[PDB]
Amino acid sequence: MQQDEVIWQVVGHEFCSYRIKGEAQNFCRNEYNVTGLCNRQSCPLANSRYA
Amino acid sequence: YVKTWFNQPGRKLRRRQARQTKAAKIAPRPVEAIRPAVKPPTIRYNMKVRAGRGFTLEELKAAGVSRRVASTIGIPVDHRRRNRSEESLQRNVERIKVYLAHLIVFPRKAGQPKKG
Amino acid sequence: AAARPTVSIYNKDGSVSSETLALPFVFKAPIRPDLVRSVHTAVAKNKRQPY
Amino acid sequence: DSVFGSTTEVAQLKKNYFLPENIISNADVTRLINSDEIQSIVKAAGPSRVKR
Amino acid sequence: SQRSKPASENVYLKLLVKLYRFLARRTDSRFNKAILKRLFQSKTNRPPISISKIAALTSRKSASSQNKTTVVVGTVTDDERMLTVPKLSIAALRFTKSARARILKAGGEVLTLDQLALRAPTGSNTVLVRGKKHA
Amino acid sequence: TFVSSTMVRAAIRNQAAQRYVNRQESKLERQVRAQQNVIPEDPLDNVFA
Amino acid sequence: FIKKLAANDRKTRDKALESLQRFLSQKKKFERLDFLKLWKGLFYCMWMADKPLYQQKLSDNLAALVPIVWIDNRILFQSTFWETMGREWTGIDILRTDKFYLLMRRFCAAAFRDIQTRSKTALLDKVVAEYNQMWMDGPFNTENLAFPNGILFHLADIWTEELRKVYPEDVPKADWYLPFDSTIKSSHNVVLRKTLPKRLDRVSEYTKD
RNA sequence: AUUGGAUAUGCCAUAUAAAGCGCUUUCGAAGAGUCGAGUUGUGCAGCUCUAAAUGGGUGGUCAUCUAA
RNA sequence: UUUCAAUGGCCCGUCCACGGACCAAGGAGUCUAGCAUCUAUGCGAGUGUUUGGGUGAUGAAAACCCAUCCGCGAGGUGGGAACGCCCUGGCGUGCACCAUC
RNA sequence: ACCAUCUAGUAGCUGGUUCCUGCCGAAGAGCAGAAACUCAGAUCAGUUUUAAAUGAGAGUU
RNA sequence: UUGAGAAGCUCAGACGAGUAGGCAGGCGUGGAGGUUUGUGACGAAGCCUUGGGCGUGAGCCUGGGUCGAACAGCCUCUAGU
Repeated sequence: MQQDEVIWQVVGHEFCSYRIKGEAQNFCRNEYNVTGLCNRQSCPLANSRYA
Repeated sequence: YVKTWFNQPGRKLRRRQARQTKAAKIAPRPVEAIRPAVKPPTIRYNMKVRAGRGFTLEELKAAGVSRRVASTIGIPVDHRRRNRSEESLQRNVERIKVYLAHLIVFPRKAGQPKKG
Repeated sequence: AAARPTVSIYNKDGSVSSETLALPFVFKAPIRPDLVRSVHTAVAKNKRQPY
Repeated sequence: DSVFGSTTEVAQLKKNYFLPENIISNADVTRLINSDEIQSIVKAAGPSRVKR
Repeated sequence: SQRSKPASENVYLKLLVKLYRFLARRTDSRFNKAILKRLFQSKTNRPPISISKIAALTSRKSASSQNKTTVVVGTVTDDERMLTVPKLSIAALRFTKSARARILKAGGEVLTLDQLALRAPTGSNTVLVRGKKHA
Repeated sequence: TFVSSTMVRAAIRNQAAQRYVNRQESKLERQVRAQQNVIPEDPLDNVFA
Repeated sequence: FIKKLAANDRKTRDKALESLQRFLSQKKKFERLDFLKLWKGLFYCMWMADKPLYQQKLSDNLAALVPIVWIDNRILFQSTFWETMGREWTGIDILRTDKFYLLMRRFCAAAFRDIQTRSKTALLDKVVAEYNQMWMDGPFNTENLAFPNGILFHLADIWTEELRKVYPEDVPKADWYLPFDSTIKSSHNVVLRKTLPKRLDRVSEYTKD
């Protein structure tokens, strides 16, 4: 299943391999992230319609 | 003094191998002997049926297994227990009958002296 | 609650076959990271040797 | 399906076992919030981040 | 367990809290404010309720429309001491396996608090019952 | 004037007589309820299986 | 067909649609549960539809599949669609509701077009009354509370728009709005009753039977 | 290379024997300075006395065991 | 950074006294059983697999499974959350809880 | 007298007891918080007038 | 208007001593699981440094010198921290 909101809970607040913890901001090393930042809108895993 | 159970799974394995060793020795025949069905001795448990120790001498006489040949085919004999009611007798006489139904006893070599 | 009904099956050469398996109901079970983390924390302790 | 069973039918390889039931039905909450059922009765929203 | 959020770490209860935070503030309903408040409560503050209680509470005057969905922020347990279960419609956090089977097989239907929200987003025609806190 | 101290030791046994009768009974009553409270398996499920 | 309609390959799914025309055009009575099973396959044929250009051609194809069905079970075909869509609507996710909104819009117009087609052979009021009866024990049933209101708001929004499209010139006198009036008059869910009139675009010009 | 318990087979086999279970107009032995009692020290031990044969022990007249 | 200038600046801990020559390293609420509350989790008139048995070909002290037990458990009145219908308020329904017969 | 265990003998006592920031905060039954409820349609006050003014939302198990 | 890590973003106002005592959030160390297509003989760790930087702080990052074989961030686990 692709609950897309259960996914973000699991990745957004528990563990993502793509997350760099930062003093001011988290980042993604995910290649498909548009902004390179860890947040709900720019997560490619958690947004099933992504560009 | 504290008894620590770090060998709980090492005991479990050793007992399995002792069963495996016991079979390897007498593998065509069961790893355990047969037991009677007896009723526990109290007002709290007398409605249960549990395994007993061995079959009584009245039970073996009625089934047809003499007390000498009983042990040789893995039928324990409890001389202490008795049959105060016919239910226990017929419950365990049938148990011996069923066990003998499935028994395949392999013939032994018998001395046959040449002369008379 | 709606999900992909069937799953494809592949051969040795990595080619899709025509047979499909209806998705089992376990894949619709709730995904509980907090529960899994707690049960893992305990299950991960059960082969520890004393010191 | 025999190992884990269903939420209504039992597992065959576990005694009396049923898959856990969930607290919500559809886990997409943004689908619930932004549905025509709920967006048809809500009072009209004020601004997002508001001016000073 | 507090006033601002739940102390549970379950994501699906947080998802329910996320939905009812919206209703609580984008509706005038006092039902959606109560549900959000009761979602922040602890296990002992959400005592279970039973099938027999729910049938008993929604009886006697049951000559009315009785479309009223019964809502509990808690668990609906079973009461096997009663033999015939009426036709009920209950939205609860949890149903036990035998509570859910009885409500369905002999009667109506069982909901979740998100299924209720899509049916009654303002809590209209609802009986928001509670369990006894006698411990 | 009341009973013997042995029967005081026997009153607990009289409770005990019915102790595991009732748990064995309430057990199989739970299995009876389980068979009665069974959800039919929704013949729309086996469309794909 | 049922397993093939929900395949993981669009080519496999499509070939089952073309083969479904012969299956539906049969002149034999189809049981209700047979159409329930079929629509579960057809639901996942559209559930898996990928692009908006494709998922809107598919809705046209599924709606264009109604006149193929035999006349005696054509009402059963549509009533089963609205029942298979009511129970599965809540489980749809936010990114898939807009392809099924178009699917209901295409099936609402199919109902009006089928009434138009049958109005030539037999009197219109019987055809509308038979279709209205389908709506009564379907989406617009008051006895069940499980049916979603998101669909009913959709049908209210599109009811007059699809009616105008089916009869570009002028529509006759019939009980076009009977399912809505009987619902608001007796619905047990106040949210439906209070806001259905606000969304329905009922016109008094053509409603007097 | 050392041996297990089995198997097949050969040769020997003191059987004028030894058993199991049918029956009975026949018999049926059973452990003493011990048990027990009185009194001291830590059930046991010391010291004084010292038995019985459906008896003796231990439990609730009954049941159940059969010590030295 | 060093120094100068102007200004301020009475040795630290401990309970007058007591400890302090300096530096490094070591150095003190721990583990375990019982109980009580609170929170979370699973199930829920039930609940608890791990005494043991089954089983585990990649490590096999794990994980998985479970027979028989056993534990612990086992009507009205007013106010009132919430709801419906109305023309603020009125009417109906009235959970939890508290005084009432 | 000495030596080895018991022994980590006996503690009202002595000396000591190791990172940061924030918030609340005494005493010198009462004083401080936490849950639960009931709440401007409520009661209060280290106050004053008279024989109401003014400030504060008040409480409870 | 893009400003949903809804645990985010945004508006406003008041407030700020503090021993005992209570509450919360953080910094650090040894080891564990996962993770970083992680760092490393083109130099790991450690140490030195009037070199620079960040954080209210616990502390962290870094340049240079020295050195010569291993080490770390992040998510959980644990403690002879």
